[PDB]
Amino acid sequence: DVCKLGTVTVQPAPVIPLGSAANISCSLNPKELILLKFVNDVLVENLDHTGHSSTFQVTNLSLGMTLFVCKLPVPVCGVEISVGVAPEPPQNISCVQEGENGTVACSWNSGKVTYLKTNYTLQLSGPNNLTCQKQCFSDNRQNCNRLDLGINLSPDLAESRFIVRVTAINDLGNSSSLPHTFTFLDIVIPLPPWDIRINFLNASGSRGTLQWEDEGQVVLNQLRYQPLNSTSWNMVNATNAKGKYDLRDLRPFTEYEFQISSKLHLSGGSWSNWSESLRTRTPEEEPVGILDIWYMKQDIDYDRQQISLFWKSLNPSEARGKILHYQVTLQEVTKKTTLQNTTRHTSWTRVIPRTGAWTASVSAANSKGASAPTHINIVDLCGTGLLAPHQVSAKSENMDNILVTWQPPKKADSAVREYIVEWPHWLRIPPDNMSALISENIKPYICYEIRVHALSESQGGCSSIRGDSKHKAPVSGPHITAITEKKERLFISWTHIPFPEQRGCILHYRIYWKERDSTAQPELCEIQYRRSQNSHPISSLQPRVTYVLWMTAVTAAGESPQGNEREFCP
Amino acid sequence: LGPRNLSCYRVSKTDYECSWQYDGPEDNVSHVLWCCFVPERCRYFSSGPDRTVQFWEQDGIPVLSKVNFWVESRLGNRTMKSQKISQYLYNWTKTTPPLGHIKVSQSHRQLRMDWNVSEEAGAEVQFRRRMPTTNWTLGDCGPQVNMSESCLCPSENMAQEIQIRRRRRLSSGAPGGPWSDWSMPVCVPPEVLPQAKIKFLVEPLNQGGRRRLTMQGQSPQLAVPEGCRGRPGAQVKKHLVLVRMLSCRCQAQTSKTVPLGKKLNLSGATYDLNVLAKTRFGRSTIQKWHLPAQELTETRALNVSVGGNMTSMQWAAQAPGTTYCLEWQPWFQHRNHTHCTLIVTHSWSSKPTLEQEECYRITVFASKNPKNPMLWATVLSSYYFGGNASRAGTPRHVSVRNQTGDSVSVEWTASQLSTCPGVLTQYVVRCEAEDGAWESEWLVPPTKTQVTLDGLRSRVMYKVQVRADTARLPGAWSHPQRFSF
Amino acid sequence: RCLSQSRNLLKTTDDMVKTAREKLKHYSCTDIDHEDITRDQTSTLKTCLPLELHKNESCSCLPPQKTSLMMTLCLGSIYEDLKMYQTEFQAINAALQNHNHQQIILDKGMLVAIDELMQSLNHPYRVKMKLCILLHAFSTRVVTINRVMGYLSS
Amino acid sequence: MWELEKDVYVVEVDWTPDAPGETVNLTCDTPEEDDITWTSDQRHGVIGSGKTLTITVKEFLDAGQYTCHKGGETLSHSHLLLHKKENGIWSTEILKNFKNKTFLKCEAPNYSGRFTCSWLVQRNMDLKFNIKSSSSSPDSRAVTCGMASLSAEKVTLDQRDYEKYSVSCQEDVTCPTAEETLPIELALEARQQNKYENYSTSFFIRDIIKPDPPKNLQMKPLSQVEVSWEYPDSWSTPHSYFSLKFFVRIQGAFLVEKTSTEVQCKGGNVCVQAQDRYYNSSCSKWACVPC
Ligand SMILES: *[C@@H]1O[C@H](CO)[C@@H](O[C@@H]2O[C@H](CO)[C@@H](O[C@@H]3O[C@H](CO)[C@@H](O)[C@H](O)[C@@H]3O)[C@H](O)[C@H]2NC(C)=O)[C@H](O)[C@H]1NC(C)=O
Ligand SMILES: *[C@@H]1O[C@H](CO)[C@@H](O[C@@H]2O[C@H](CO)[C@@H](O)[C@H](O)[C@H]2NC(C)=O)[C@H](O)[C@H]1NC(C)=O
Ligand SMILES: *[C@@H]1O[C@H](CO)[C@@H](O)[C@H](O)[C@H]1NC(C)=O
Ligand SMILES: *[C@@H]1O[C@H](CO)[C@@H](O)[C@H](O)[C@H]1NC(C)=O
Ligand SMILES: *[C@@H]1O[C@H](CO)[C@@H](O)[C@H](O)[C@H]1NC(C)=O
Repeated sequence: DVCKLGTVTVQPAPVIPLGSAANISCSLNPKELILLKFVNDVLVENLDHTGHSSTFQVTNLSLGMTLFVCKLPVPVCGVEISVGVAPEPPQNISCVQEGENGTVACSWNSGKVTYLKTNYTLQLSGPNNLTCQKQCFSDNRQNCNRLDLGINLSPDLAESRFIVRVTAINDLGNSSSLPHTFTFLDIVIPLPPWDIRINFLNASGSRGTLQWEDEGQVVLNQLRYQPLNSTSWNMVNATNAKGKYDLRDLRPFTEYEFQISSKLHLSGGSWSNWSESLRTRTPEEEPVGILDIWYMKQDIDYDRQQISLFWKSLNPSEARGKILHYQVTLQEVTKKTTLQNTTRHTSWTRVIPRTGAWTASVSAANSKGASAPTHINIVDLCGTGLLAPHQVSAKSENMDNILVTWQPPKKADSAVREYIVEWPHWLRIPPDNMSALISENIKPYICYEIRVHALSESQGGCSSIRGDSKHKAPVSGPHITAITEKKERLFISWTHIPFPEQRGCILHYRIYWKERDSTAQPELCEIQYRRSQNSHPISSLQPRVTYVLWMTAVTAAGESPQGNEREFCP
Repeated sequence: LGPRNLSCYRVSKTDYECSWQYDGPEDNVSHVLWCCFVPERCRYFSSGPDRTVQFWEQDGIPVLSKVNFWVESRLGNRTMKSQKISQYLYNWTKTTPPLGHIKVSQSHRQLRMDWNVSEEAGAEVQFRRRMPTTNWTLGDCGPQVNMSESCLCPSENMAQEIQIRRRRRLSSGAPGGPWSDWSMPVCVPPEVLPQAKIKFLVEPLNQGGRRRLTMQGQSPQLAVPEGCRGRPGAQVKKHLVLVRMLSCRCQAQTSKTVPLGKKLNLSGATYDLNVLAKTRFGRSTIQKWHLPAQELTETRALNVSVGGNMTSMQWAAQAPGTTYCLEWQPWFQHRNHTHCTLIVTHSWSSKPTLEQEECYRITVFASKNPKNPMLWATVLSSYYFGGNASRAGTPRHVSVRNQTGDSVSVEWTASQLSTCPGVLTQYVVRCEAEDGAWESEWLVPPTKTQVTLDGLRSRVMYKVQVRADTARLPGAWSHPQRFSF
Repeated sequence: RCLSQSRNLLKTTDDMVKTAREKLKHYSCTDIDHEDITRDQTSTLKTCLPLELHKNESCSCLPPQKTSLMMTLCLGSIYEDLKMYQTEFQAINAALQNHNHQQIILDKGMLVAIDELMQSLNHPYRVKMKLCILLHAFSTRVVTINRVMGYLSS
Repeated sequence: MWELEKDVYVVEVDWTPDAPGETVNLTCDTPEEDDITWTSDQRHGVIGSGKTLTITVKEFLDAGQYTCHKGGETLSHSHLLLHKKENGIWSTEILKNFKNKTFLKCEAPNYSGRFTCSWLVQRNMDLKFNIKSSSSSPDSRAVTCGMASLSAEKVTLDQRDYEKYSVSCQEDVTCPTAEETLPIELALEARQQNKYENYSTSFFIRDIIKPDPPKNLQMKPLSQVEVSWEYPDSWSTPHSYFSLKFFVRIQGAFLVEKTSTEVQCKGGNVCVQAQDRYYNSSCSKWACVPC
């Protein structure tokens, strides 16, 4: 052979259990002796008449494969030694079938590794003389944690209860398991249905039909269907749908995820895995909402007065879907005349003779047609003051909220049946409601105007007032531009102070004047702010004495600092 | 006086040596020594002014016996002798210093010096290290284990020098022969090099979009002693630079190593400049420089065609037959997606990276050999706005403030296309009275966000609409604002 | 030709030898212990020589230009020598898989290579020690085959 | 304790301070039996009386020339050498290893049965060399080559340069072989001032080949550029049964076997090596032309 330098022998066997003892003898052919010990070909252990026959005892062999070599430095000989354990009795057997067309698959726990070549046998027995057997080789690289037997018995015969066995053989000690009993019904898992497709019916996004192809003997199916609005997925069951279902009452214009699973029998078979997700778009549905249309009445002339038409659609019940076309149409009430136009934007203008009343209608034309023609009667912007309510009030307890409370009109509150409010942008309020809550499209630190029209067929009342949600002290005040003296009266004229420094609505002005030589409190005059005024009068002062003039702009929540100074000697 | 400190010892196998020191004049003095063998027989030697007496096993010296030695110095009419000694020749042997270039490795305040020794027996190892300013300092290496021998030293921040030496000890843990002499001195360079500012040249690029770099030649000076020569411990072995062109990464990574101080040809792109110095350990420190990318003012024509599954962009190159690389990089985004191709038109599949509304940098580089940075030319890196520009061309928040009784001020915020340079041409603002008998349009430069509307009839209700216009298509009309006075 | 097969087989033998050198650090794979098994027939060392190197007469793939009456002895000797080689690599290949030891895999490179050469030309622990000594001799052998075949073909 | 050459005796002595030497008996090769005068060269005067004298050798003073003499006539003389031993390790101090820890470095230029061997001595005062094939088995390959202690170019090491002594040896075989089975084994006998040394080595001649660099280097720019070389005449014949493989290096690069490769210069010299195409033998020294 190859060991021409002698021989080596081990006792008792080349294969050894863990923790045992071995007697090793190294001999040489007639006419020092060291022993080298390895683990996984890794050197961690190291060590003439006596050399003719050397006997030694080696113990405490670590778990694995060891190389023990006798070397005189010329090698003498060697043996390769393997240690291990008998396989453990396998536990937690679990066998799985996949649908109508699928062989028997199964899995088992092999426990800890013996670091040695082992093999495993799988045995299947059952009534009407059914049996099968297969083998699997397990080593340091391949693990037999699961095996397929390759035999597909008929799933129709679900009246036989079968037995599964798994057995382990190694060089040291054979291992087995319990003959596990199993019910044919439990093993089968049907495959999820395919050809899951969408058909649109009734010309509405709320109605549809789902079609699919699956084993015809399946008696139960389940469907998951959900949009992106909520994480919860919509559950529905079906008993013998036979591949077709009809879905009613769907929320339109929404992307949906659709999934389906199967169940062959109520007390047989098993569930099914989730199918491919259908990413579907829901078609549009023609809206039935009613949109209010707002107008302004600006008078160019008595025969060519200009009428504006404004509207805003902000909800997906009147602006649902791809809206592009706006067919606007105006009627004249007193005389039979109508006008039609097409608009894509929200504001539209037209010249009309002032005589007569009007009714303005607009449509919401989406993909499948237009919505109901929404129409509003048109009366004069302001009527009599008899229907004018008491001065309207406004309160802002929040930085992004305003409540408006109106007193009822001095005559009564029954003739009018609806109030419209604008600030322009518009809201509606019934007369029964005492106040109106508005918190949208408003920005504090800007002076606003609020207006309410009491909509009546004959003559609608009007009222308005200026106010703001939140205001602070103004940044600065205006300048004393011009001073004049006439008719023993002093007129002070200024310019319109720019918007950003007031930070809200200015309430009033306080003008302080004094003589130049007085260190006492300057005399004060109060001016209530109005937009139309630009000059203010004051009475005659002391003649031949110079006077110092200045002013501040005072709001409810603050006061502007002192502005410019004026010296006048009359 | 006279001879003193007699010491005979063994220089090498088949070799022996002896030495001593003299006290007195060097004029007309002779030095003679003896040896005697107790079998009596005696031998003698003399070398005059020279002190190194060499003798070995074939001159008749007794070597396996307690051989005795005495010395006599003769000058004028006087002779004087030193102390008699007697000992064994083999023992007390001088060993060999580490012969050849000792290998050294560096670590954080560690210097490992390993070498090979001819005699396999372990020996006491000692060293002395010197500063460029101070004298030597001694240190014992301690015991080691042995085929090789190693030593440890703390790493001083500047360059140092050090000499190594040994002595063969007895097996009884006692010194045998005296100290072997120090070997050739070895220099350790600084582990960190204090780098100064090297100077570079800046210039505008030409019409072709090309730049020339000539790195200035300068090297730092290291303070090293008189004996620190012939080794990179004195000064750095070589300086070097590395250029990285991080603009056309379609091909393999192309970073170029160049000797410091020579002509290089760079383009108008972003670059990484890395000035490095290779010591005996390798890369010590680095000087880092960044070159921001630029674009020539000369804008040349580009054609696009996007939509469907095929997106293709066309131009007229200077010369075909050479491979080009094209980059489509979103300027505003964090450049999470880098898109380029290596291929006058180029066509590719449509993907959701270039169809959105934002700036796309289209970079055209001409190349023939992806190994050198000279032949990459900045043809054009232009700005594109994908998708529908009318919606991005719609102004937002048009606010109009009354200035006088005839002049009013229209102001609006900048759109997205204002943040893409070189695309917007003008703004169209429309003034129409509500009667429809008076309509006018004004053109505003894109750099102005404000205009003053004039020539207005009082007591007439007014509607204003603004647009933003690109060089290709008009913008969309904004929300009309209804103002009057 | 047989020539491409010869380079292929030489390259795969070099690869197998380098892998054996890497893996078998402590095994008898270095010292050399060079003991051939061809002592019985030695005409490979005797007949596989050039005709200009022939000085004393005492001691397909063949091109028609280089036709000789004594090169056929060399090719027959190589043929039989490689059949014995093939038979024993079948034994070591079968023996290296029966045990659990799988650290070393011997791919079929030399096996399929010598099989193609044959069809082209005509018509425990001891085991890895034997494999290494056979490969050690087989390297010098296969160099001899490639030398003589490159000579005869060109 | 044996006759190195006729009339020449060699012994081994335990070179250690605290153990005695070996006892050797010497006799005068003369039929006349009477008291005789034996004298050496290191020690003056006759140290022993009688034809048979015992000598305890412990040190090189006891080695050398021993002359048998009577009256005024030299009857005979004897040569005594020493073979030093260091604690179970044989002393090797006449020669010095190469860079590969090898005492004897031999190389063959081709498969002609001829080669050279080189070794490194430290001094040159009265040395003697002998090279022989230490053959035990009759079928072992044998050489019949002469001996030269010839000096050569003084080569250096990691210290001062030293003397290279070399021989040109040649093997002879009755009939050639396709390859060699038995290795080639050489024994060297060395002697300085009566210091005897035996050295031994074994090696195959197929693992020590260093071929020669090419002779004719032509340059044809082809645009392309091709360098042309040729295998040296100093090689086995033909060039087909034994072939060569070449490196290419410009001023870590590739290997080529065909004569003309189309590389392009980068302002640097281009050179080629010479290696056998089968074994990992020794590379030669490049002989080349820039570009
Ligand atoms: C950018 O997006 C729009 C959105 O559809 C693309 O089509 C454009 O659609 C608007 C719809 O209002 C068209 O406006 C129309 O203008 C005519 C002019 O007479 C008017 O009569 C209609 O009532 C309507 O207002 C607009 O013309 C149309 N644009 C084009 C080029 O046909 C548009 O194509 C998109 N642009 C790009 C570059 O993709
Ligand atoms: C080679 O060297 C060895 C040892 O240096 C020599 O061995 C001695 O051989 C002689 C006979 O030739 C014996 O009588 C001695 O006993 C041997 N020495 C020892 C220590 O046993 C050998 O002679 C040398 N020459 C050859 C050719 O082998
Ligand atoms: C299993 O092991 C038992 C002893 O442990 C033995 O008697 C029996 O024959 C074994 N059976 C097989 C099939 O190996
Ligand atoms: C060397 O060895 C001798 C052995 O006899 C011993 O006496 C001596 O002390 C050793 N050392 C010296 C100092 O020579
Ligand atoms: C010592 O010799 C070994 C031999 O391989 C070499 O690798 C090493 O570089 C040498 N020098 C040392 C360890 O300093």
